[PDB]
Amino acid sequence: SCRVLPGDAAWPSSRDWAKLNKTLNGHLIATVPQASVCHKSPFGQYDAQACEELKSSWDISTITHVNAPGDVLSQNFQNYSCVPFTDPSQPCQLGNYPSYVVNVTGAADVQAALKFAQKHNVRIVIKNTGHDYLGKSTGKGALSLWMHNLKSTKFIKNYKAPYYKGPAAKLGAGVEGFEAYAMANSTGHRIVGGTCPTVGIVGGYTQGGGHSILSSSYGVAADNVLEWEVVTADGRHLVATPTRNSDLYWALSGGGGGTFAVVLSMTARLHRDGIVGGTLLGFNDSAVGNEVYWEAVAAFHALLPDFLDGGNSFTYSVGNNSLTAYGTMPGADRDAVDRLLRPFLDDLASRGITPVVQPRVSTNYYDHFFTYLGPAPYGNAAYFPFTNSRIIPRSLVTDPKSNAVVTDLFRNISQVPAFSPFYCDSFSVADKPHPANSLHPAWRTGMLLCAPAGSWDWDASPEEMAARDRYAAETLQPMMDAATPGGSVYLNEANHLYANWKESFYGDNYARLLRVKKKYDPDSVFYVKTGVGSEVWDVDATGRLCRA
Ligand SMILES: *Cc1cc2c(nc3c(=O)[nH]c(=O)nc-3n2C[C@H](O)[C@H](O)[C@H](O)COP(=O)(O)OP(=O)(O)OC[C@H]2O[C@@H](n3cnc4c(N)ncnc43)[C@H](O)[C@@H]2O)c(*)c1C
Ligand SMILES: *[C@@H]1O[C@H](CO)[C@@H](O[C@@H]2O[C@H](CO)[C@@H](O[C@@H]3O[C@H](CO)[C@@H](O)[C@H](O)[C@@H]3O)[C@H](O)[C@H]2NC(C)=O)[C@H](O)[C@H]1NC(C)=O
Ligand SMILES: *[C@@H]1O[C@H](CO)[C@@H](O[C@@H]2O[C@H](CO)[C@@H](O)[C@H](O)[C@H]2NC(C)=O)[C@H](O)[C@H]1NC(C)=O
Ligand SMILES: *[C@@H]1O[C@H](CO)[C@@H](O[C@@H]2O[C@H](CO)[C@@H](O)[C@H](O)[C@H]2NC(C)=O)[C@H](O)[C@H]1NC(C)=O
Ligand SMILES: *[C@@H]1O[C@H](CO)[C@@H](O)[C@H](O)[C@H]1NC(C)=O
Ligand SMILES: *[C@@H]1O[C@H](CO)[C@@H](O)[C@H](O)[C@H]1NC(C)=O
Ligand SMILES: *[C@@H]1O[C@H](CO)[C@@H](O)[C@H](O)[C@H]1NC(C)=O
Repeated sequence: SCRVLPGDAAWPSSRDWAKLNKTLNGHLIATVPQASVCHKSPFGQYDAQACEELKSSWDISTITHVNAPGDVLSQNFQNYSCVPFTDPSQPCQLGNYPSYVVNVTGAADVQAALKFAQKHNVRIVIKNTGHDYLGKSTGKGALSLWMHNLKSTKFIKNYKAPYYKGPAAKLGAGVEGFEAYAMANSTGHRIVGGTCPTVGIVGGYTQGGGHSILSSSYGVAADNVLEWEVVTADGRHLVATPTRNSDLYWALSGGGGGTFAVVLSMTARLHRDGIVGGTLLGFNDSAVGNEVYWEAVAAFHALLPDFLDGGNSFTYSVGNNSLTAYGTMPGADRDAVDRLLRPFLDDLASRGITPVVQPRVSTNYYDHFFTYLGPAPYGNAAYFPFTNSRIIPRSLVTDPKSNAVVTDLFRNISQVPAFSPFYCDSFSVADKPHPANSLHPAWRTGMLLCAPAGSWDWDASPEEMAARDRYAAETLQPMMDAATPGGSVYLNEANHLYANWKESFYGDNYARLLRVKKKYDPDSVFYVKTGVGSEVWDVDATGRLCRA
């Protein structure tokens, strides 16, 4: 009826766990949260010096945190169970963290863990980096398939398929953005990946869609997938391609992580590298007042279409008084950058704004990326646990009427100090060749992906963070939704309590996604919150998974 929890009569004995540990060649880990050094029981590992080092970067996406077996990055899902900022005498508890972690070395480890979990009625969790904003990579009382260490990279000079011919990279499931970029750069190529360097490229990133500053040139991450190597729920080690287990390939390419199969690697398109044009472009209200500022943002938005259609992108911060943008202009030299920027600069000029404009040309993509989103290799990307999103259709922006509503939404969010400023990315991803995939159609009509993100506050109460959580899901996200009809919520950047997840994340694709889910996982061994087919499991008050 329900998944077993620590404390249950039916929880596996330590002998059961040892027997799994043997099968796994010693690769079972009992979860000990990284902040156990900040507490006294039950791990008896208290260390004030090490506790203090954890504090200064805890709210950053760091390699240190990503390297922990059972930790996730979300302060909200940590949920004060074993964190560096509570009383030392407060017991270091697992809470939402999995009980045991399978340190996966290949297909056999997964097959073993799946057999064990199915024999013993244990919840499977899948964790790669722990970046998930929706907690989809933790679970109380769970055995976790920890994919972080599957780091193999393989350059394929001449991938040969009817629908793709050219360079490709086969990447293990734990390969992170910075690893993918180092690997692609060394061969004279670019790969489509996230702006946050520590993000797992093969994980929930590509599986859930995956936007990039390179998307205007090469589509979303999932568009660039050639092959998925997987283990299915019943333990079959398979390869999914457009011409083999194609329905699984379709679901995995934009249908979301952690529900269809356990991914061991992906093979993806590489693209020839070269000169990359870049800029800082910033403007504020200090000379024109706030009203002209918001009209200038409205106009900046309206001016994107031709810039994006030329293969370029803007990633930018929208504040209450200033906008700061970083431009990505692949293959553009300095004269080309200038011509590309001239419409935006003329618009600001006509509105009495003196922008901050800092154009450059990088030799390669890697250099461009880490100039703007560094430092290399890990970056410095803050973790905001109340991340929401809207994919905003081009047609909304290009009509002044509907664009006014878009602008008015951004003004409203700018008044909410925990959610301001916020980042947007801009892209054109229609009419590029890619295989059939399950990527939400709003991506094709979309021009903006904006992520209003609420920071965590270690001085605030738990009740205040819980209130911020409910605010994001039931007030801020629906306000965003209503202001942008025909758009959608990016499944990777949403709140776990957001009520309209099914329609907004998946849309009309959902029936077919559900058919694929029932084909490859008929017993629903894979569960993630807001995942395809997740409505099979209820989460009770204590956090136990029970069959709906
Ligand atoms: C934390 C963070 C996230 C970001 C950042 N920047 C992004 C950007 O510029 N563009 C984007 O499109 N997305 C950005 N994201 C979000 C990530 O795209 C999502 O948060 C992804 O879900 C991240 O995936 P991953 O790195 O794998 O993190 P996990 O929490 O480990 O997994 C998420 C999800 O996927 C399942 N899963 C992962 N790996 C597997 C394998 N191998 N097999 C099966 N299932 C897998 C997990 O179960 C979970 O459900 C910038 C920042 C700072
Ligand atoms: C942080 O930890 C607390 C536990 O201290 C979690 O609170 C629990 O949250 C769930 C869902 O919000 C509550 O379940 C609800 O129970 C009622 C019956 O009482 C049921 O009718 C509802 O449908 C729902 O399932 C639960 O009561 C609550 N428990 C307590 C003690 O507050 C919280 O979810 C954790 N936060 C995160 C982000 O993990
Ligand atoms: C599962 O098996 C391995 C057996 O080696 C355990 O890993 C060892 O853990 C001890 C601590 O007790 C360390 O001192 C060693 O470094 C590890 N062994 C080796 C050979 O390196 C692991 O702890 C076991 N886990 C569980 C949950 O039973
Ligand atoms: C998870 O498993 C991997 C592979 O068994 C471990 O990687 C080894 O770690 C040691 C350092 O402790 C290195 O000297 C070896 O070169 C690594 N082996 C391989 C094949 O990469 C990894 O340390 C384990 N991690 C945890 C947290 O248990
Ligand atoms: C990227 O690759 C080139 C050769 O392809 C190499 O010379 C250069 O050092 C690399 N850059 C970085 C920053 O690793
Ligand atoms: C606003 O823009 C002006 C002119 O570009 C610049 O000098 C100034 O530093 C900016 N102010 C803020 C607060 O960003
Ligand atoms: C902005 O705020 C007003 C007043 O609170 C509200 O009525 C309106 O719906 C909001 N506008 C948008 C575009 O969401």
